[PDB]
Amino acid sequence: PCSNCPAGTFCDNNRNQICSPCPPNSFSSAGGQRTCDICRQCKGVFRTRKECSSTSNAECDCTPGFHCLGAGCSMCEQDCKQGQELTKKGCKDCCFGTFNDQKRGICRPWTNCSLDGKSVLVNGTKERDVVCGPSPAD
Amino acid sequence: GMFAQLVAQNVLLIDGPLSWYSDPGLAGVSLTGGLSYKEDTKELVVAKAGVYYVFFQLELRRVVAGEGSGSVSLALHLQPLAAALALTVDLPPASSEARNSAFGFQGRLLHLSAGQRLGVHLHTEARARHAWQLTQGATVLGLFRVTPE
Ligand SMILES: *[C@@H]1O[C@H](CO)[C@@H](O)[C@H](O)[C@H]1NC(C)=O
Repeated sequence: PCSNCPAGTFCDNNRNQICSPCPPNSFSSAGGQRTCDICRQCKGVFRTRKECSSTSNAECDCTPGFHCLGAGCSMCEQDCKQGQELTKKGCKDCCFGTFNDQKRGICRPWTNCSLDGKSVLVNGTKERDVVCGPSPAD
Repeated sequence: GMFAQLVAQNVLLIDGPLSWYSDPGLAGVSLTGGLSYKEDTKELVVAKAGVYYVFFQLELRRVVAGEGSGSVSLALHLQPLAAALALTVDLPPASSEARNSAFGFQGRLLHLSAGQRLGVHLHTEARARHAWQLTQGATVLGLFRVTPE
């Protein structure tokens, strides 16, 4: 019986089974729910993307300078530093043979001096890139 | 009958009393006759005196990967009468293993007066007070009667 009322409403088993609007902060997204579920609050590192509505639950982004990590944005990881690439659930430290210098930069392979006819003056690392140059010709 | 359950309204970690959702029709809250929640001082009132079983729930999640540690303490203070209920949850530090969750449960029989006001104060001592928040809907102060009537 209490089933016929749509999303955004519930039926209380007090107040004789009737359908009523949801409490000020709450949502019901489906069917004959006996209760309006609590809206997610986005605070701290979280910023509210979609505000709380009776039909749809709220969604949380993170603070500028951060990024979401996890399924429903369960965590917030600080934007990774040089020599780091976001691994989609975790931030690896670059990769062996590659480099990234940037806040948000993606780790990219080193410059190849063999194709330019020169040789490595300074070998590369995670943070910096190979700088080529002539060999010890003197 | 006589019983109640309230879901904590608060999310972040800040010292001082906790707000609660008293409205039936919310997910996990139940409020029956003889018990009202005062939205001014954030303390629910038990009209009829007796012996009650009061249980405590605290669940915390790590919202920032790599930061946070310390302890988060919860205490249930009796207004008209120092700590009737004590639950101290520890937050693990960031390690190779991932522990993002911390939980605790406390309960015991309490004798409540007529018009006794009950409230929960949150006091947390942590390294980074951020990076750890209360899980929404998982923090609950329950009550149900024992003494017959
Ligand atoms: C640069 O470092 C890599 C990583 O160990 C190494 O394999 C490579 O031989 C180095 N370059 C040269 C010219 O030795």
